[PDB]
Amino acid sequence: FIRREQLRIKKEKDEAYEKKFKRIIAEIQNEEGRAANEYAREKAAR
Amino acid sequence: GSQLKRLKASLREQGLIGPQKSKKQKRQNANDQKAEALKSIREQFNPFQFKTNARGPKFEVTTNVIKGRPELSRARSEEKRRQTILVEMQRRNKVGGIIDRR
Amino acid sequence: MSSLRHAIQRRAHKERAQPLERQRLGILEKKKDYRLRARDYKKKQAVLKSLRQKAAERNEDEFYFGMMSRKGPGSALTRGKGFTGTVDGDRGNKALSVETVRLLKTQD
Amino acid sequence: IEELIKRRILAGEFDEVLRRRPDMFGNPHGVRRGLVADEKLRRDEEEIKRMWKEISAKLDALSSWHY
Amino acid sequence: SLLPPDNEVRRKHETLLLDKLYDMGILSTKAKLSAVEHNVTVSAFARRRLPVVMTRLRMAETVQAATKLIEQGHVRVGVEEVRDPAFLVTRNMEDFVTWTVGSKIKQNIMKYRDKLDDF
Amino acid sequence: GTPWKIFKNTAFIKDMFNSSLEIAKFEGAAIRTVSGIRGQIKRALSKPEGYFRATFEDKILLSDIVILKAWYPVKPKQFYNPATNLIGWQSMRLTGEIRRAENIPTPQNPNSTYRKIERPERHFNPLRVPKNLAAELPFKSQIVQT
Amino acid sequence: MLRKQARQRRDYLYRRALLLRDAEIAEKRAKLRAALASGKPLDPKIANDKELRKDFDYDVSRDIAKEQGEIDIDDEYSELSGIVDPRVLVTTSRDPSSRLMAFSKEIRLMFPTAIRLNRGNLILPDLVMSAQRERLSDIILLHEHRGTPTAITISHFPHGPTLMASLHNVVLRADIPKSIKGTVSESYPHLIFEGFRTPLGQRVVKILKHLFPPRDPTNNAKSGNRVITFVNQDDCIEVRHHVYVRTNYNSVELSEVGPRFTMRPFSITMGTLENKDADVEWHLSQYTRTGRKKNYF
RNA sequence: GGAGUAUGGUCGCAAGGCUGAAAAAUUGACGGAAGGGCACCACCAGGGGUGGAGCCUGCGCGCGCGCUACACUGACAGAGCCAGCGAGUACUCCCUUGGCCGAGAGGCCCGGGUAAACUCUGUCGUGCUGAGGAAUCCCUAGUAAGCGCAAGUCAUCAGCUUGCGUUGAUUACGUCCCUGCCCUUUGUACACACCGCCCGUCGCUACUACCGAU
Repeated sequence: FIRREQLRIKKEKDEAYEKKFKRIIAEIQNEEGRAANEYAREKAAR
Repeated sequence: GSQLKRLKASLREQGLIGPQKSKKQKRQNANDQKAEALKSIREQFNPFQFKTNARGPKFEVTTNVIKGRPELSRARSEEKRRQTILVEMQRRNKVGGIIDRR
Repeated sequence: MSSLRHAIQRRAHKERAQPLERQRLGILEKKKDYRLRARDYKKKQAVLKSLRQKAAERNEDEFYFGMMSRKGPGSALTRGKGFTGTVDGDRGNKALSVETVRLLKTQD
Repeated sequence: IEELIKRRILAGEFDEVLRRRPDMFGNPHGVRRGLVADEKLRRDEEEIKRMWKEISAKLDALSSWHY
Repeated sequence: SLLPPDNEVRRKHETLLLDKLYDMGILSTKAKLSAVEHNVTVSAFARRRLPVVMTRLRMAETVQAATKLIEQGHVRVGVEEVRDPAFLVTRNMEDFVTWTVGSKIKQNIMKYRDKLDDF
Repeated sequence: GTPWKIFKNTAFIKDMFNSSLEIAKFEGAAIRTVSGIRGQIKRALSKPEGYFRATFEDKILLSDIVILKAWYPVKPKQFYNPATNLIGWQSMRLTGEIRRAENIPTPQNPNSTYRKIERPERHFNPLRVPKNLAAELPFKSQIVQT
Repeated sequence: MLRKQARQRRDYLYRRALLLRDAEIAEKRAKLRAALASGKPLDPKIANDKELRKDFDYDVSRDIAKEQGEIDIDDEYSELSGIVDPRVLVTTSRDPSSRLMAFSKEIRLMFPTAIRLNRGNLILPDLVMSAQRERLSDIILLHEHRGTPTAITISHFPHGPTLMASLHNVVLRADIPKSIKGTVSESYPHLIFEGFRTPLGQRVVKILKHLFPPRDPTNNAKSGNRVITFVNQDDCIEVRHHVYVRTNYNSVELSEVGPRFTMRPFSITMGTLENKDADVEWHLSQYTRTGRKKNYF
């Protein structure tokens, strides 16, 4: 019983894990690169 | 005999499966059980719910067949193993409880 | 980077020797020695497997010219105690005929 | 298990193979062995069947009839 | 190829040609009209003449030994003998090629592997 | 642990436990001998009271050290001394000071102390081919060794 | 004969590797046809591929029939599918025990044109050559631990796969007394596959499905009182085989008759039974890192 | 900038409770009697387990599946004679008294706890020195039993599992009479040939007329 429970816990944990981090990485990349390309267009204007 | 044939016969003895009867026939039946008998039917005819010795008794004593239920044992053992071991694993290191004398 | 690492940071580790309650049974196969034993076993077993494909896909009526000029392996049946299925050859020396032998004898 | 068995036999649909008719190709329609422009396309297909019979004989009787 | 692609009789001729050639011994696939288009080969017919197929099936060594051998006639094909070194060999027959009733080539084989039994 | 007998892929292990009760706690579990072989503890072994059966990738050698990675939970203590420096206070001493104080050595294990090793330049046996194969195999690849 | 089977084996492998190369090419080919169909632009390389265009105009239509589902792909199986009532034999390991031989008997009775043999003291490659000499279409070795079954080897001739699979959670016929159980109803059953969704899944589905006689295609739904059910969760192929009686069109009454297997399959060797020169098509990979967690099937 | 290919953020819809767990059908439903085929879950002939004592895995103190003991099938002694799987710098039965050499960690030394079978020849003569009932289950040509020797194949298996060689039988090898199971009484290719419209209860559909309320 320990075996089936522990390993089910590992599975659920890893799924939540990689989901959480791909969320945060995508949001952060979008924001920082968003304003970065904005600064690119602004400096490129002059 | 076959499982198929014996079960068809039995459910015909109950009358659940037979030919299409008539209106006056249903009148006669209303003129003149089934649930617990069908419980026994499904019990008898899904017999790989459980385990049985094929011999019978080694000695026949008279003084006045299911010797077990594997699925029920796995079920109840699952319930007990959950209600103890899982909550131990979840409160591995939990300090503090309520002590109640009454 | 590669100057974002301190000196004691790159100070890496040192293997742990065989315990000296045991050493009469052989050195301790750590990782690299395991890899070596693996790759040897691997290339040998794949050689063995390819040979097995050949020996299950022989044809009995091949024909060459070697078979007109070598011995054959055969079996224990005709060869005896002393049979691996090697095809022998010569070792180098032949039936050296009489006249030259006389010449040898005179010289000796 | 038991309910999905029940489910499939109820809405009875079976993944299992059926007996295909043994020679579906040349006899796709299958009448009994018993008593009974698009025209340019048809001319072309007739000529193709011609060339096919030609090549059939030529090939098989090139290879001595083991085919 | 000229036929339109939706034609049932076209697909039937496709499978026809590919099945008959794949059981002939020229081709390699059973799927590509392209393979018919620039794979079919007089060297493929040459590769299916009975000299080279006994070479690949490893009767003799090369096609000299094979061809001379067949001229003096040592290769049965199933039951018949062989005189005429262009007996084309289909994929079905490339197994039942073998040596004749008792020849010295058979006895070369058997004298070497030491199963030589004069009976 | 320590290997007792070593068949090809499975293996027995000797001096690790005492009781197959403990092994039947340790069923189905994970075991990673030094070299790099992940593997599985399957099932207790009957007659030697302390031996147990695993399955590994390739044979662990007889000279290996079978380990079991366990993670054991621990508990700090509950001692606490406020330092009453305006009253006077007892400090618990330093442990180097303790061994200096009552003349007891700073322990060590000669098995534990790092050393360098002197390996040999590892060569191998030649290939061997079974004599079945030696008498069956086709011509052009028939082995020739005088 | 053995020649011509072995030559067909290697031929089939050669066509497979050719299928690999031409499939990688045809990945570029298929992109054209629908692009012609929808007029949308493509990658200009694939556009400016000359041999692709020539070979395209020659060989569109087989891809069309692929889309249609008309054609029968190459494998071990799809030569003679709904023609030969596939003969299946069973034989256990070297020295069977009582319960084992009874369970092999039962599984002979579960697959319906199955004949049983007893193995005695008889040699494994000669069993294979003899079954090949009778032109079978199956072979099933079933091993035992201590009066209980272990491992089924659904191997399928002339040169297809051997699914060697451990069984778990098996209980037989011959424990339940002959009064309660009945003699088996031997009819050509139906077959129902629950949950298979990966291409490896359908590969295993194929090698199970051709262990069954081709049900006559007229009234497949109504006739037949016998069904067999394979179903998987956590890669675990589990089978229950039930004779039903159908009291209504809103209620059907089952009867558990065939045994209870839950097999986990650990190898599909693309090579027949003994052939230790095996082309390992798949295996249960323990021992790797996330091969415990992730799911095939 | 165009084209795809993704990754997650944002918004709309799906996301309003006449509610309160437990058919279709001209084809449909169930049977029965005749006719064949089949079957070691059938007959007939035979064999052989398990089930007796013990060991013990597994399954739920019980249980079977294996293994072992059980006396003429004797012992002991000599002599004589044949196999198949078999090769990873690799495999070890422990744990201890002493002593050696080791300022110390050890290593030594001595103790304690390429078959089985078969055949032949002689020496003895049944002696706590007893081959598993009812029951059941299996089995028809290299099939059953007996014997060993090996390997330990990711999964299962050492309380064993699996290979492979050796010695190789009785008794059937007919039959559908018991129990059965399947399927014929539709369709499915035509000859010379033969047979000659099974049966039941109902259902459903069309029509006929009735009955009586409102």
